[PDB]
Amino acid sequence: NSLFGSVETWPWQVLSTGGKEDVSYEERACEGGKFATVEVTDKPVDEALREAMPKIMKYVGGTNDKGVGMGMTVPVSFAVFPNEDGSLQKKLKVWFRIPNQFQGSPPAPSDESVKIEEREGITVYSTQFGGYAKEADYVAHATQLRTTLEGTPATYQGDVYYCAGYDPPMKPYGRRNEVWLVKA
Ligand code: HEM
Repeated sequence: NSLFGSVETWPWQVLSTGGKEDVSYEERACEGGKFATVEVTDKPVDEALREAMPKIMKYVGGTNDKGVGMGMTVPVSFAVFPNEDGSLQKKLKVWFRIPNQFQGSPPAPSDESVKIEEREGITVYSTQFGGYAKEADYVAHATQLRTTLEGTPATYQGDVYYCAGYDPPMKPYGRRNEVWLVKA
């Protein structure tokens, strides 16, 4: 009897790895399906997660019409929107993917802020870094990734990208954070 055998990995396919220098990247075709999203506006990215994420964790924790736990999917991605100077607007949207055994008919969220949405599969360029991430940290690694991708046939969107986290705020050791640039 495993306590967290319900936590599963986001299913994607590693198409290529690159960089090999100070900045490495992975090209991933990530599967779509149903998602639980929470939109937060007029709040910094650091403070948006502190309001949005507990709504997501309560949902998969039994705050749904069936009143059942659902496990979860790691990493938990959220969308940030950069200005022309690289800084992040006060807008945020969580993109938590429903576990596979609940992709068929996701339980409906009791909190109306949590919206079950559906998205198609996307391809992302991902770079990784450790520690507890802040707004300045996501920006710096997004820029270091854009720089590495410049000079290659890579093509990515510029109005939006995603940030991913693999560990709860409690787990300090060996954390993983990623920045996903959506391919176009
Ligand atoms: C800063 C953002 C986060 C906040 C504020 C947060 C907050 C919480 C809260 C309030 C719960 C309890 C929910 C409930 O059952 O009522 C919880 C549970 C949990 N969180 Fe998070 N969390 C965050 C990010 C993460 C991340 C990134 C992960 C790892 C992917 C994670 C993993 C978990 C797990 C595994 C549970 C256990 C669920 C349960 O025991 O029912 N959390 N979190």
